[PDB]
Amino acid sequence: QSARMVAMKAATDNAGQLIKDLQLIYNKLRQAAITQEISEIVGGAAAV
Amino acid sequence: SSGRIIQIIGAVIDVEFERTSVPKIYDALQVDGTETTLEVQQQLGDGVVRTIAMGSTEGLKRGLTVTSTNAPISVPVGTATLGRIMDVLGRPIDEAGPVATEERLPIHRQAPSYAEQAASTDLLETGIKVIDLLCPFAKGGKVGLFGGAGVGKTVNMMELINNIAKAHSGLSVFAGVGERTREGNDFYHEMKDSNVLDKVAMVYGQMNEPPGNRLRVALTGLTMAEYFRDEKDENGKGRDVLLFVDNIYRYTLAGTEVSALLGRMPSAVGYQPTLAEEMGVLQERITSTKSGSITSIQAVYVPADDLTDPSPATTFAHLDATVVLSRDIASSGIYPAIDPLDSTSRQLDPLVVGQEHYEIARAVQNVLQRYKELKDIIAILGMDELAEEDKLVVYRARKIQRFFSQPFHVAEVFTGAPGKLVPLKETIRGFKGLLAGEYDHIPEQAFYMVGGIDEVIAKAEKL
Amino acid sequence: SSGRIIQIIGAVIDVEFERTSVPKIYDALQVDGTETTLEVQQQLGDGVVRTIAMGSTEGLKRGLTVTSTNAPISVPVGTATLGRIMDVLGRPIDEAGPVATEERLPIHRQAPSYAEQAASTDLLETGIKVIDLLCPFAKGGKVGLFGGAGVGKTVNMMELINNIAKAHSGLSVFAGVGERTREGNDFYHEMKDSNVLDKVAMVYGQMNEPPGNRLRVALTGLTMAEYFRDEKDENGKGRDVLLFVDNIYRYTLAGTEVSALLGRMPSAVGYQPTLAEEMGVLQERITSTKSGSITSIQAVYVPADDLTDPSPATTFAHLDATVVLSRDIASSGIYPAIDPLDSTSRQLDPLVVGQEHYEIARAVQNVLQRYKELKDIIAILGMDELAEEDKLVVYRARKIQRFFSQPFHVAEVFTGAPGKLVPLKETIRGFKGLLAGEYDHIPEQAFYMVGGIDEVIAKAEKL
Amino acid sequence: MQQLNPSEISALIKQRIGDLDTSATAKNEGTIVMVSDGIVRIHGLADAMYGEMIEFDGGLFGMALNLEQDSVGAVVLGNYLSLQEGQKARCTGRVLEVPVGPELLGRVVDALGNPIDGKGPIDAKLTDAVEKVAPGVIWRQSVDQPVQTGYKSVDTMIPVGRGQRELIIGDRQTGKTAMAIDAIIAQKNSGIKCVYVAIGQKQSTIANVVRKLEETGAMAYTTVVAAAAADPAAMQYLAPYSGCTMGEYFRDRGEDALIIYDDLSKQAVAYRQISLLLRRPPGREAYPGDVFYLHSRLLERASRVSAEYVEKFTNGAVTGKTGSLTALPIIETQAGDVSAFVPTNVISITDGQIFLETSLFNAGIRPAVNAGISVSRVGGSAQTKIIKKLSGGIRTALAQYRELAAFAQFASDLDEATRKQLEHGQRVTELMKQKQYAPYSIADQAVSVYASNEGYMADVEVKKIVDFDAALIAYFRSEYAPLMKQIDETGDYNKDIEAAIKAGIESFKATQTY
Ligand SMILES: Nc1ncnc2c1ncn2[C@@H]1O[C@H](COP(=O)(O)OP(=O)(O)OP(=O)(O)O)[C@@H](O)[C@H]1O
Ligand SMILES: Nc1ncnc2c1ncn2[C@@H]1O[C@H](COP(=O)(O)OP(=O)(O)O)[C@@H](O)[C@H]1O
Ligand SMILES: [Mg+2]
Ligand SMILES: [Mg+2]
Repeated sequence: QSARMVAMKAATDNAGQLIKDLQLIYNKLRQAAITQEISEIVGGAAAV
Repeated sequence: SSGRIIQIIGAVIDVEFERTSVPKIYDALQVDGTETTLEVQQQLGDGVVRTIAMGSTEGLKRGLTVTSTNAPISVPVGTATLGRIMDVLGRPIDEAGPVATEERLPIHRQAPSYAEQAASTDLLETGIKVIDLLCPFAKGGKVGLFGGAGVGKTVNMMELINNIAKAHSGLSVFAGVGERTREGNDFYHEMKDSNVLDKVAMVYGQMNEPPGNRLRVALTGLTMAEYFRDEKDENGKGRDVLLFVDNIYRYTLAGTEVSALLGRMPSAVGYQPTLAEEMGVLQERITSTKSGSITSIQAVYVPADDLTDPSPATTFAHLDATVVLSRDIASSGIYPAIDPLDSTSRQLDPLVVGQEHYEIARAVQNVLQRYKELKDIIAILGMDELAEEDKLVVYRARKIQRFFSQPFHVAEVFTGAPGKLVPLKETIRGFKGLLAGEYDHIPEQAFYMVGGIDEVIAKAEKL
Repeated sequence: SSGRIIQIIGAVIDVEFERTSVPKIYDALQVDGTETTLEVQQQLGDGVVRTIAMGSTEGLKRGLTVTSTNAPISVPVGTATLGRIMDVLGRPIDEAGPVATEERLPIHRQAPSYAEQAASTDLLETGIKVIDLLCPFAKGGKVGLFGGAGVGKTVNMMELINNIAKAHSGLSVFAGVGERTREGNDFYHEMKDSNVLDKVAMVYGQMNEPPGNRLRVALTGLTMAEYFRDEKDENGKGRDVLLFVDNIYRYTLAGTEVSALLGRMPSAVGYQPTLAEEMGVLQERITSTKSGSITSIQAVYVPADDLTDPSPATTFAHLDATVVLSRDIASSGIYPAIDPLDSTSRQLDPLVVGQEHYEIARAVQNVLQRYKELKDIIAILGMDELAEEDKLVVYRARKIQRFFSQPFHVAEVFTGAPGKLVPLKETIRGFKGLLAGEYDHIPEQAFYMVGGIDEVIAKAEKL
Repeated sequence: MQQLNPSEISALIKQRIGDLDTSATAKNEGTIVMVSDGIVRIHGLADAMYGEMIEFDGGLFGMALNLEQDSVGAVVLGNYLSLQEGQKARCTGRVLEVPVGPELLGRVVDALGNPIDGKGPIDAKLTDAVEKVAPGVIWRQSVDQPVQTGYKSVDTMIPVGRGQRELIIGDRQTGKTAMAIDAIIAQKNSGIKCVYVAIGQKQSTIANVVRKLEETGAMAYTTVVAAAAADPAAMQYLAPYSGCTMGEYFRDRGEDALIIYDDLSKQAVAYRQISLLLRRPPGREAYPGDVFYLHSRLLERASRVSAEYVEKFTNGAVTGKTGSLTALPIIETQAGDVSAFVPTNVISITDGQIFLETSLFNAGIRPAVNAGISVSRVGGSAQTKIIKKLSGGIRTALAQYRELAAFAQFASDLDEATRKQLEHGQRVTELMKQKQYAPYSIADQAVSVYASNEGYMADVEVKKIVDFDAALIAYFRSEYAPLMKQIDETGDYNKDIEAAIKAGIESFKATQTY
């Protein structure tokens, strides 16, 4: 029982650290995508 | 009088005219050298106009004479249209000789008024157990047929048109909207085998015709069906006509491409900025009235399997029902391959289908999602350590999935190709009996490749 | 005849010319005031064209006079250019007097014909375990060091030059392209310590230089090598040509720098659209032909350490020998930090590499692949809660990683440990012995930062 | 405010001040105006066509695609470096026609059909315009005529037949060209025609490919066009159309043919660059939207057609045969991002697709086809009766394997039917690898998979099953050579067939004890 609690606590810790990882990933990827379509728009508007 | 070419850019055509007389939008423009034709897009002042060519671009030099028509395109409609395959210009392309009737009507028209709309909602049914159970429809509906990667959806649409033809003279026509040719060719072949041409006419957008042609074949078929339903016969009564679209997404993409060259910025995502207007124009022009019912089925393929781009959302803004499939269940030896968990019909209500039908659907879906939530324990622990609780549910889910089997009257030929179309009453009776566990003592194979409870029980006696 | 300056933007210039005299697209244009020179790029027409400058853009006003040479950029060529340090103009920077020979050659030329390529089928042993194992070389091939900023693109090259230089005997050329001056000068002095200094020639086009200078910098050295390959030995042919590229990414970057000022459009990221064709033009004049053999090494900086960037992607279409670096491997302190997986070689042929080489390599990659896959779960779960064979393979792969870690003969500069040169036989035997598990009882530390397997034995028994 | 036009040279202006007549010598020849990057603007020749060929004072050729109000933009075909303004050009009254005919089997030439082998001028008697419309649906025929690839999964899980549309997509160094030329290898006995299109690569690649073909002697019924990377983007943009014209030549003679592409993606990028230079509006990813239309209109040329069109082309000279022609486009993945615009467009077109995975090839698989996703919407209707019959069992075995693979990380907790499915599926995963340049007969993979279904692999260690199979093959080669002769002859299936096969399978076990 004790060792199961320890292992599950460790699983919780791993999940939390990965969670932080995923927020950072989402933030950067969203920024990059947004900037990308902005670039497309500004390129397009320059045409006509 | 007449105009001359002043600029050619891809599909964009520009012609000068006398300011005394300038053709108006959507009117026909006859090339005086060839049979290629044009329509009006933007009146550019001083006799200048931006236009698009209905046919190949080759053969055209600046300052070349082109005559006007002062009228949009009127393409022929009538009984003579049946069994005829013609261009976007309403001219026979199937080598079936010249058309017969002169009843031709301008392609572009208005939107139906609010008052004139049909004020009710009558159930539309297929006779197929899985569909009518999960996606019942309303006479005048519009259903999306998503994806397609395990078997030909065309088989299913042919089944539907079998249902319609054997059902009524409520007409139906499919239009090739970005169809890859083999579909249309073979399709045609089984059509003339079934000899259903006396109920259908045909047009192809072939990904090769000018984008305007492939963009306006939609309006072409729309107008044809519009008349044909609105053609009241012997009763002051119109039929219930169904139309089929190879892919509206092809139309959307075509319009998206063409929009920019008009000097128009694209949508935010890059699509045509005018997708919604034209799309909804189509949709409201697809509506049952007090004069017959207008309904359509649209085989849609989601780009990149993402539903967040504007096009699928716009479809949902009109999708009366959503039918998705899976290659896996098709590989499960299942004819429909219908998604019983992510295909829905808006008209799925204890009123429109009745409370009993609604709740039976509820019960079936609950059994199925219980099975899927069971699959984890099923795989991990096996089948034994789980007590008989929910094991009857597993049996029910499996025998329901196998019960989903309707031998199609055209099915790649495994069961003699029969048309089941068992009445919904028998279907619901059998399904509720299965949910109850009345025949939970009978193998799923008894439900496999069979229709009614008579069929299931006779199969169980056989196996 | 002469021209006059009419506009100045950045580093791109435009000039007025007499209707009679419009120089060809590639000519030297001397500033009639200074030493500054110009190359034509665009025929802007109407007696006016566009050009760039080589050297400082300052001290330049409008209306000032410029002549034409009626000759493109043709630079001194021949062995009298060896052991010398030239500018982008091929002029001495070492201040060792003007070059001796008088032969000139235009920097521009078409690619050699298809009927002239050669089958570079000659291997090479270097002494670096990962390289000679995973990337067999063809004497005459293209060798690129895919890597980010500070991954060891220069170091990996210096050590190879050491080994390659000492293992070779004949022609060799270097061309500094847009890099730190300090490293270049240090390399020059190191070469001066050697004596093949004579055998080689120096030219530096560095980051400090204006982008106009930064652009057509490789042309010089590549043309040099092309000559020397075509420069046939009496009663013989050209010699083995040693070529070394220093961040062609700099050339790409300059092309990006100039495109907008060129009236050009912005690629999907912002590059010049013409980047692909210019890269191909560049690469195609680089080949070992029926005449002579040309061995080329490429420094490949990777922007933001991304592969999916257009430029690396195009680059793979050019490199038979691909070597890629990683940041995380260096983050682990492993020097060098070359990734086993992506770096590949078309010389990896069982009929070429010998059966055992091929199969041992394949097994190694397989082991690493499973280890990388299981990294996720082992990060999530406890390492202990896994199958025993899984854990065994994990330790195997980790010891493999360590066994790759090698000291290099120039790397002792930041460490002090003496570099190694490991014969391929030792490598093969040691890796096979590891894959045999002959060492599962051996601490993993015994493999870190080592050379041959005997060194591993000594380290382990020491430990 | 309007900006400058490429027509405002004071020379022209003064001419207009002088006179307003003699319009460009009746537009018979223009004059150079703007020159940059293979793109030239010219004044005059308003009579010419979009797509009309143009001669030049340099004795060169080019293709204008922009008929402005008063100017025309044109692209070079060869090297434009030898040009200057003030020169002139003339309309040829014609569009590109490339030589057509079966005089090039074992011959490689340029995008304009020019001898690059250096084996003398190519003999030619017939030419066709490069741009041609697709035939009419009235002229088609249902596709059921088989095609072979010699691959375990492919020739079984992904049927290929004459006239279809199939994509192979993957990353660099995955076997893209390995499979294509392998099919070319597969045609050695099929006795049909096939042609390859080079697309913007290094010549050395082409030379090595050609050398391997000659090693196989495949470049005896074969023709290939070269579009090197250094080549002008014009040729690199056009050549595939010329190849399709080549193929259609034979299809209009009612013979079986194949055309193969090398990453049309490069071609698309080049075209985007070009069209950009036309000052044309850039859409998503800067591509003009028409790119889909441009590709599709090229790809629909491939088909299987009615015999009726055959005789009408021959004027009834030949009628017993039917025209067909198949193709394989090639697209690269970018980190396998299938949602990428261009390949997404491609998918909307083909009859199916083939996916490869790098984590399979590095695992030693070649080609490591991703069977999980790759499909052939045509179906086994173009596959032989026997192979189509055997297909379903393997299909469902792999289905089960991939389905239960979620918990495959530990086989210690499941029931034992799961273990049986695991072992059978992993064994079927085995037997899938294949060496390159090895034209596996239908008999080969047929008996292999049959023995698989007969547990005859379910009784031998998976590590050796490859040697198992190779032995089985050679064993049969020694003994049952007439049997496999019949097998690869027919493609049907019978019960004496199965008995002798099974008897033969027993014999190998009895004769050699694998
Ligand atoms: N069945 C096979 N067995 C072993 N090796 C194979 C097999 N098929 C292909 N290969 C190898 O794959 C290597 C790389 O693939 P290949 O060069 O044939 O074409 P590709 O996938 O288009 O890659 P690229 O053009 O980028 O180099 C080749 O050197 C070839 O020997
Ligand atoms: N062979 C090596 N082994 C260990 N550390 C090294 C090695 N080479 C370089 N380092 C360190 O890594 C740094 C980066 O090397 P370098 O080749 O100059 O990178 P860049 O790609 O930016 O030119 C070096 O300055 C040195 O400190
Ligand atoms: Mg660096
Ligand atoms: Mg390739």
